[PDB]
Amino acid sequence: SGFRKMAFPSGKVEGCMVQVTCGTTTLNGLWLDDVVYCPRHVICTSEDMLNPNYEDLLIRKSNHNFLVQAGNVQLRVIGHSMQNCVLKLKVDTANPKTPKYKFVRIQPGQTFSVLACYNGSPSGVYQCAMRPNFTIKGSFLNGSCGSVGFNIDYDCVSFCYMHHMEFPTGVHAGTDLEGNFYGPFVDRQTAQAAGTDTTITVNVLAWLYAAVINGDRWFLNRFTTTLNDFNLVAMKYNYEPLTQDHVDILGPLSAQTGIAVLDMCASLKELLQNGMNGRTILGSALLEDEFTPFDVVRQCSGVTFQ
Amino acid sequence: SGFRKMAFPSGKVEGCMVQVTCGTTTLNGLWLDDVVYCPRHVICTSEDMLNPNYEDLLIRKSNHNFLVQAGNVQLRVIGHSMQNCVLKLKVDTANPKTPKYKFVRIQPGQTFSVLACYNGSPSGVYQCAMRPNFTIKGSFLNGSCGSVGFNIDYDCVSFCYMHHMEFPTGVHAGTDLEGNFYGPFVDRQTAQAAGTDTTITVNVLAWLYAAVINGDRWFLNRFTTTLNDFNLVAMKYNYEPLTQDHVDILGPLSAQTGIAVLDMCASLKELLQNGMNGRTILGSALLEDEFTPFDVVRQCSGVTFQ
Ligand SMILES: *C(=N)[C@H](C[C@@H]1CCNC1=O)NC(=O)[C@@H]1[C@@H]2[C@H](CN1C(=O)[C@@H](NC(=O)C(F)(F)F)C(C)(C)C)C2(C)C
Ligand SMILES: *C(=N)[C@H](C[C@@H]1CCNC1=O)NC(=O)[C@@H]1[C@@H]2[C@H](CN1C(=O)[C@@H](NC(=O)C(F)(F)F)C(C)(C)C)C2(C)C
Repeated sequence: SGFRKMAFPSGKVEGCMVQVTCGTTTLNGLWLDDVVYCPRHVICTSEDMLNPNYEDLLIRKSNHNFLVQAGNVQLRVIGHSMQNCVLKLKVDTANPKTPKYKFVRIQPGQTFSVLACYNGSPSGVYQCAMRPNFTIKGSFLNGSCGSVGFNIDYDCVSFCYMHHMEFPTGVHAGTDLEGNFYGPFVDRQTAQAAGTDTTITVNVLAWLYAAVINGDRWFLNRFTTTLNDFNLVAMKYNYEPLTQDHVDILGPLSAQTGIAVLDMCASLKELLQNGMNGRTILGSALLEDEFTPFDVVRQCSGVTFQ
Repeated sequence: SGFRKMAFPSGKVEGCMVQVTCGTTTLNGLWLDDVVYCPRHVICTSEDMLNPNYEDLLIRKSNHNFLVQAGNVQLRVIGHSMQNCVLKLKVDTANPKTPKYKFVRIQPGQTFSVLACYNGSPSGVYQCAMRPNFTIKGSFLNGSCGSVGFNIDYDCVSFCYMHHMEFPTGVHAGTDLEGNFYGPFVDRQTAQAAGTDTTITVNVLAWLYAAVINGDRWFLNRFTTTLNDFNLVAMKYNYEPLTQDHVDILGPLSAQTGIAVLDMCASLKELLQNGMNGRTILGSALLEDEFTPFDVVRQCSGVTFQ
């Protein structure tokens, strides 16, 4: 028992990080087979990033202008192209440590692990959620761009995020591995509007199930509710609507604990209307929404990866 | 910016995990050079663990009774010995992925990353603190024993923890890599007394500095205090005494932010006496004590590892 914020093991991704330098700008790249993927603003000077024309800047670059280093070994760049907001550098050497992998675009509310890197070297690993407003609350410093987010399925690494930028309130934004931004953002140093964020209801419910599995059961009440009535109450507290798809995804946790999803919704409704009365759930004094139903299952049932 | 619970990258440790089976009991082992380290209760049946005589049980085992698997490859055991609560299995093959490493015994209040494993395979990574009562609040299921805790310094893995047992309130206990337990515990399935836990004061202060570095500054007051006067107040709230050694360790964060350690102590004192008035610090509604001063520095300054 016990329940912690848990990341995927990072080793398979560690084997793919390199550093990419163009002129005087250095950031991280992801080396898979004979291609290195990295954020396109590696080609910018500081002045360029206030209003860059990326197509124009790349025109004046040739292959040899990109210094790619995998450890102390330089990887010769033999081609390059730009795909939305990422650059793809073809190199003369395939990465022998390339894992089985896919590029996926995750949905809001879904979680992933981030391997935060500087100069091509890993610094740490943490877990994040894609917020409903398509930001993430990460931890990133200068030089972190090209750090990736991922999930693991047995032996397959699903890469879902590459880091590009920080809005001055500690809110982070980036792209999938095809270079398309999550959310209505662009890779330019200028002020930009994000949507109001909301609470990921299905994840809160998953975490309440984790609490029950771990013996923290005080908030369970004797009532049920309808899905409509719960959603009306949750709207007022800036919670996302709970859909039948969400109810179906919660089925394994409901079956394991013997608590109907709508009964847990009745317990959450009381918590929203009355507060926690100074109490904690799984050590937290707030309702936690960055654990998915699968996160709870893989932690509480010990799923491993090859 | 941003501040998250961050683990060390786990790849170097992933390369060292194997599974160890003796009879019908299977758990994890740590394979370094030509030695596999694992908890000694791998030699027990379920009945044995209620009151085991480990020396007696090991007498009747020979090398061939230990099945060690590194992936799908069996490692031939060619010798064995027991060191306190860990077994050491000599194998005929040195692990080619052995990193630079040390075995260290950490002090209470110090943190480490745990790579939770089942059947020799990694499931996830999370960060833990050695509590003042020598327990940890981990997340561990059946088969997790032999999972290790560690810190990383550039390229050197400092192994500090191997997991052995859970007390029925989700409290975990284990040994250093010489098999000596942290705390007054033994590897027997019987009820055992742990000390009252306390709050790690120097870590709370480190986390308040992390808050200031990230722009969360509302709790800073205009007062200072003496070390004596602060410790008198913190005693009442079950906080560990703050020592001059602690004050010295906080120096880098104090210098970076320009807030004297005793001035931060004055701010913490007000928080203890008055509460947070419904407010959060770095997203938390409680004071957090599982970040060390070094944890804050390595996250907020982007220290990497080879
Ligand atoms: C990549 N190495 C960095 C990661 C940043 C650095 C500080 N925290 C992070 O996450 N990415 C950048 O520096 C990008 C990059 C130009 C400027 N930038 C920003 O993140 C800036 N933010 C924005 O411009 C805003 F607000 F629109 F998001 C900055 C003010 C420097 C934090 C480009 C090409 C967007
Ligand atoms: C190693 N694979 C497991 C890890 C346990 C399993 C559940 N959560 C964990 O952390 N270690 C054990 O099963 C050890 C082992 C016998 C029994 N045991 C326990 O952890 C038990 N706890 C205690 O006996 C207590 F309370 F004293 F800590 C159990 C009740 C099964 C949780 C031995 C040899 C101690």
